[PDB]
Amino acid sequence: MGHHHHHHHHSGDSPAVTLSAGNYIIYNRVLSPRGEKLALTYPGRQRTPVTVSPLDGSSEQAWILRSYDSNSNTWTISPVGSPNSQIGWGAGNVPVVLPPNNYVWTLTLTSGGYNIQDGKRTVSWSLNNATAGEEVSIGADATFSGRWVIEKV
Ligand SMILES: CO[C@@H]1O[C@H](CO)[C@@H](O[C@@H]2O[C@H](CO)[C@@H](O)[C@H](O)[C@H]2NC(C)=O)[C@H](O[C@@H]2O[C@@H](C)[C@@H](O)[C@@H](O)[C@@H]2O)[C@H]1NC(C)=O
Repeated sequence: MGHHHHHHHHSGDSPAVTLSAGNYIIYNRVLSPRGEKLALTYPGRQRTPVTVSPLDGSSEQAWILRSYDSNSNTWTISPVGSPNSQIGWGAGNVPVVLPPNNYVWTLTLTSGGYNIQDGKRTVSWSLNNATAGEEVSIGADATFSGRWVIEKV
């Protein structure tokens, strides 16, 4: 393991970011048929499934990330417009928004993207039509409907 500056590089062969305590946006690695990003969006109330839609940077499309552990790479996630609650799991194979207790999620970086999984790695966050207005889902991973990208705001 190593690097150099006259016969090697990093800025064109490997990622250049990492997660930290702050405000972020989360969108699918496959965009949408609209020719634009497909990002997590607040469903308009509490105790409902998370939804996915186009992105403009609005208070219902932007989120926060906060650490919970380091031995398990687990964090908590909340919308910037309703941080009095956070993303949780309705036990019905879909994510929901609910007041805080101890609900957490696992994040992973790769050579050209991000991933989002449960605390036991048995499942991953995914979609079924990869289009706006769809409710987010949880199940086995998928090459073009179960991978993500994350950016700081
Ligand atoms: C007190 O510890 C926390 O307890 C809650 C339930 O009150 C756990 O959330 C539940 O986890 C079940 C699987 O372990 C799952 O079937 C159920 O849907 C889920 N309920 C809710 C409302 O999310 C917490 O479990 C962690 O967070 C969830 C979201 C998931 O990622 C799970 O894999 C994690 O272990 C649990 N929190 C902690 C920090 O242990």
